Amino acid sequence: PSHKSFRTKQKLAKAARQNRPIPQWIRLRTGNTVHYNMKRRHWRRTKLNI
Amino acid sequence: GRVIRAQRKSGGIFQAHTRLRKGAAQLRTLDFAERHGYIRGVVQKIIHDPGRGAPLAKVAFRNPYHYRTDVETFVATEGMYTGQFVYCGKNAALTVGNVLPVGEMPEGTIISNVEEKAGDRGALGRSSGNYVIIVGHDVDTGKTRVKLPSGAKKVVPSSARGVVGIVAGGGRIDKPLLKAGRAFHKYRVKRNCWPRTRGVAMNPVDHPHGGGNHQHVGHSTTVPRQSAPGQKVGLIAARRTGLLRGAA
Amino acid sequence: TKRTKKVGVTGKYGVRYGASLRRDVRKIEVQQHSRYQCPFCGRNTVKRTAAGIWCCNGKGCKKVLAGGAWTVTTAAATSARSTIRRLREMVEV
Amino acid sequence: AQRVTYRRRLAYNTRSNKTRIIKTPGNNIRYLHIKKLGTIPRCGDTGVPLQGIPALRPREFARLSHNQKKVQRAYGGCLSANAVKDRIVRAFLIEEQKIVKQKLKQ
Amino acid sequence: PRQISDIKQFLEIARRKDATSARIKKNTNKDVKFKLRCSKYLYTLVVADAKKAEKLRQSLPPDLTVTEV
Amino acid sequence: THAAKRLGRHTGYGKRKGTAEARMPSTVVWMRRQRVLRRLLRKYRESGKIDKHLYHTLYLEAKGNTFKHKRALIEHIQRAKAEANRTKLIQEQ
RNA sequence: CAGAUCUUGGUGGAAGUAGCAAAUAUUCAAAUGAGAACUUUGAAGACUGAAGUGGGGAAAGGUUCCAUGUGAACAGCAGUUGGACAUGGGUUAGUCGAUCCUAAGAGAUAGGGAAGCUCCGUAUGAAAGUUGCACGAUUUUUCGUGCCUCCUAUCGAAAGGGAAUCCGGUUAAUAUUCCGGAACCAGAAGGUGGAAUCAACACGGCAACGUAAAUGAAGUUGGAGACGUCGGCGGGAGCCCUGGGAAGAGUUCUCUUUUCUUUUUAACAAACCAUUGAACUACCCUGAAAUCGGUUUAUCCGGAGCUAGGGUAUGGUGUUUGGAAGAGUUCAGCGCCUCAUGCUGAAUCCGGUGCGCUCUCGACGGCCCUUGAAAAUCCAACGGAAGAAUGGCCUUGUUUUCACAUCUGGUCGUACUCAUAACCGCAGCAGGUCUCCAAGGUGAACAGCCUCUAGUUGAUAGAACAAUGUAGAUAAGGGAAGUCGGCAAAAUGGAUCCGUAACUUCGGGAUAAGGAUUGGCUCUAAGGGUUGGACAACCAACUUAGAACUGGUACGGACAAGGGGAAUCUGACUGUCUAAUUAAAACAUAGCAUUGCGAUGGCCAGAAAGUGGUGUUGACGCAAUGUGAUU
Ligand SMILES: [Zn+2]
Repeated sequence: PSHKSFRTKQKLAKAARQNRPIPQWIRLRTGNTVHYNMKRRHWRRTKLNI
Repeated sequence: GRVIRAQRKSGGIFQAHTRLRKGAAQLRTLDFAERHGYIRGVVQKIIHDPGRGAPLAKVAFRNPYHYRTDVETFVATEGMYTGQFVYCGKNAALTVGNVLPVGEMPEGTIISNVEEKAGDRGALGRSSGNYVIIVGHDVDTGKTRVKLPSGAKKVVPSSARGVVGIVAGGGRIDKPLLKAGRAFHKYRVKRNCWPRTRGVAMNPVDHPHGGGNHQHVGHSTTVPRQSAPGQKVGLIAARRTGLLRGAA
Repeated sequence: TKRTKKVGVTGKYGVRYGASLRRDVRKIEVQQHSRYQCPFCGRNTVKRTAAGIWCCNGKGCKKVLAGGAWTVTTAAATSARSTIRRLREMVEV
Repeated sequence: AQRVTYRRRLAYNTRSNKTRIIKTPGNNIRYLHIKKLGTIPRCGDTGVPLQGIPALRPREFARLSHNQKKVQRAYGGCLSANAVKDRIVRAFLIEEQKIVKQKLKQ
Repeated sequence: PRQISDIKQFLEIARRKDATSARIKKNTNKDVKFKLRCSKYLYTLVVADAKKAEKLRQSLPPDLTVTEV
Repeated sequence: THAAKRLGRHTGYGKRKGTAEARMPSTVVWMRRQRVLRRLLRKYRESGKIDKHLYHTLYLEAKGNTFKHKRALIEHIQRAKAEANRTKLIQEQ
């Protein structure tokens, strides 16, 4: 609400960083089948729950 | 069944509302000055205590042992005016507003804020318009018989203190409340006991009087004295019941 | 104009609460909202505040009196004052 | 006409959210948050406000000079002139009464 | 901002060490404002006479930095 | 339209939606009338046309709604002054 | 395995079917593009109509904010577009909050219970200790002791209390934070300087009291913080309205010296402050008042000292200035690839008004068996601890509660939505979610209706009006004959003037019932404010009443907006409940009555407790019941 604690802001920063597209080279690694990921979170679909 | 409202009144929600109250109305600590002579204080404030029908008197006293002024919270007697002098002790004059030992007062005197025991700092006759009458004295094993507002006779040690006069506030119960709002405002600053729902208007799970196709108690409302909580409702240990026309 | 045959101050209550209750309240409020004389200043300026406190204004005698619910002095208190005065005189003499 | 908004994140009309309309040198009508009004010190014996002392918040009195917070008199800035005079007369008369009481005792 | 009306007081406050810069402002009503930038306050003197303004400028400390806006 | 209303147009019974009190309070009208009457009474008293006693009587009468307007008050003052002068000249002999 | 309304998964007929219809509404042209009903631009027509579809916030969300690209999936139609996808960027504080304090409360510690998880308990039955002086010390200074005295854990509010910032400009996205200018607060140390001292720590006023300073340790006291609600009155700021001048724009068959936009002065600082607007508001001096006087819209004041005269204080959202025109705004020219966007010109002026709106202040009045927080912190007083110049002249102690000057002010939040798409409801759901500002006209009005600023034109579209529907209307004659039942609809409705019954608790009923009028135009009369030699030249105001004339015999012309009356049953009334079938005669209520209890107590609680509530209480009280106004 624009009035957030330091812990809340750090958690939001962590959530934002864990939302980026996956680089393709890691998926192309031999023996690595990361490929597509359903871990992607949208602000309007799945809430963080603090 | 279910726990009744009487059992639920053990605290919590049903605690007294004491935010706006100005302090306890204890007389004073029985010290050497009050035990051997008197001490003169000056009343400086007369204030209204919410939840109490009688005004309270803020009275300033000089500390005998320290350079300091002590303020008390006397229960104001009728005729008390700010700036007057009150005297507390054995040798105090028999004047309205003065605090004297009960045993040092003449028989038949009218007092207020009387102590049940020495040093109790006021127990009897504290409500507005109420007072205690000194019935008699008994020097041998010094005890004073007094008459309480309820009409009972109580024996107290002949060293308990009392305030000469009648508690201020007059007869407050002589005016009809006339409105549920007036009753609501009266009890709001006292506690959560209003309004009250009748037991016969309840269900059997709620009250012993609840249930039935008609609103009726079903059994006698006079219950024995040694009733368990939850069934001690109605008229507890009623010696008599009904309208009485003439008795002592 | 008279504006009221008998209700007087209780005209604010309309027709509710009953005639006897309105009459009793009318007497009480007439006593309650009355200017009284300061026993130390001699001016008819004593007014009630919060059911037992009576104060009079002016440059002097700003005393606050502990009185009755709606009268400065009650009959019972006056009788008690006379009784205490009598007892004090007997003890002194 | 121009309509204004609160300049702070307090969105309620509380006693600490007093605002005044100002016209800036840009033809802009906007709010200006202001503090509560000060209070003149009151007499300790009668409760009347004390003459010659400004009305300020409690912390604002620390920045004033000494003579602006008092009156050049005994009990100045704590009691009114009438209260001081009454105390002086009452003190002198009662001390005289004590002296005559002792002399009459002797 | 503070306003001065005494020529000698303005000269003294100009000769004071904290006085750093002076500004000359000419208005359409034939008035000249001398504004001294001190550490805490900006001091303004208003002069209505150009004859007096010229002598004030001459008597001002030449070591002081004075600019015209 | 405002000019026409100032001249006295569009002010009929069919153009009024609020009550007379709502359109113009009688309390405000009485306040203005009392202030006008008291101002005139003070002006006359400080000018010397009337004395303190006549001023006090007229002040109480104005508070009692004796005079409908300034003209009525002036006529009442003129009659009172004429009678007072008549008594003063009669008592000379 | 064929079943178990079997389990998991996949897939059918229904079926290209139901449907994608609330919230007035879109149209033309151009650009882009392969593709345009949905993108952008322009024009037109509209809506929200200031209690908004506007501008901001609290909670909640967390990057949705901005720029550049994309149109695989979502945007139940589409898409060149998006709160979608991808890549980067974006939140700058001594002054805004948190942080500090305390409220309801939470909760350690001592101690006591409990097998124990843990419970009670917060100066409690605790050896519960931080503040104040110099005893010693080279010498002009916080450490070792000397006897102290009711100190005390902490957490708990982004709406309570509180030290301090404004203006203009700037970005694609940040502004009381950045830039420019101009200020303020707190803390730390300590260069002047006048005052006074050849001896003590200033003067003035008959007073209220005033000043550029004008020594002050403990201890104590007082004040501020610090407080309800309603009603009227007066003042100020902003807005609204209005008369001129100036600049620009609109209309111009005709008329309109016309219509529309701008004409601005922040924090802070100084001097006045009843003048120019507003107390006799408080207090003081002279004087002593009945033939009592003064005085408010409102009835209060005076031998406890009126009226009157003269003073003192309270002092800004008031006045004159600085800030500050150098800013901003409007208009008009020159460079013309113009570059760091440069340069040259003007105006920004003089007046008025108010039962007007919002906010605020001042003096008042009413109400309470309701009297409407605490603490941190700051100030003042009583009191006198302590101090050392003297060769009549250099030299030091106070004055840094005078003025000026130096340094420092850490950490966390700051983007954006705040909702018919950024929160919750499975969703871009007609639901729900606290609050700030509120223009003009009509009108009593924050009603309804139209309009200005601002915003939007977003709710899949096209064609045609079949039955039956949903919503809105009308209808000759009859007028409830319909139906269980006047269900529904109609009818009445604003304002002014007449008139108003039974009954009644005398207060009501009552807007009872029942009648008349209402437009426009031209006038008349009355009700108020400074004013030149009892007169009186204008300016600036809204009402009320009446008359004539006139038209569709019409006029609260849209909107807005009581149907009324006669009886019975029941509940006295206001109020409350079965969220999502029952709002009632049910519950509650004041009133009335009964019962218990004087503290070693009544009632309630707890496993126990050196345990809790009533109880900051004391029979005019607490607790437990029944009935339900008044008579
Ligand atoms: Zn008195």
